[PDB]
Amino acid sequence: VIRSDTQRELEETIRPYDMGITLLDVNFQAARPPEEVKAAFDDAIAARENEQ
Amino acid sequence: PFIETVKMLDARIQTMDNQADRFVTKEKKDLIVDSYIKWRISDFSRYYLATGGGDISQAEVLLKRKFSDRLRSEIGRLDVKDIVTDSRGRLTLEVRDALNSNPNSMAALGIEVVDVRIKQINLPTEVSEAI
Repeated sequence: VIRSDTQRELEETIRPYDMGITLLDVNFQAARPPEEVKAAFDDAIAARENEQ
Repeated sequence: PFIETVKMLDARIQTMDNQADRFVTKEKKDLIVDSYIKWRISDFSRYYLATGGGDISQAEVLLKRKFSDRLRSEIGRLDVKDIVTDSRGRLTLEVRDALNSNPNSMAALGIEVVDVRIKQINLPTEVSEAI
């Protein structure tokens, strides 16, 4: 749904500049949220295997 | 004899390969997945005019981007067991059909895709140690 919304938003934004451009696709790659410093969702996964 | 030249384009079933890249499932678990795609040239005129010279690198980049997008969109749905149980079974076929099918088609560029496979699934270090 974010892929759906961002495309229409950008197309509506680029209208007045009148650049004459057509957008083929709007692709969305990985969205890692750990900020590379809070890589401690590892323990939140390692909770199961220790309780059992 | 001297006004023109012509370009020879391969037609064999070409093979694209890559390296590992991470993912995520809804259980917050994360995997490692590697794959490869079989691609064939559908219509030669559109291909040559579009890709700009017909050397493999740009076609590789296009397919790489589009494949990463569609796969990562798909695996994000199903659960951790559902990867390992049947990762071929409906993942590969569904993503093939969706990727192969106007603009945004990946065929509009002039490329035909044969089939898609998954090669290996590992786990991160800490979870491996725990199990």
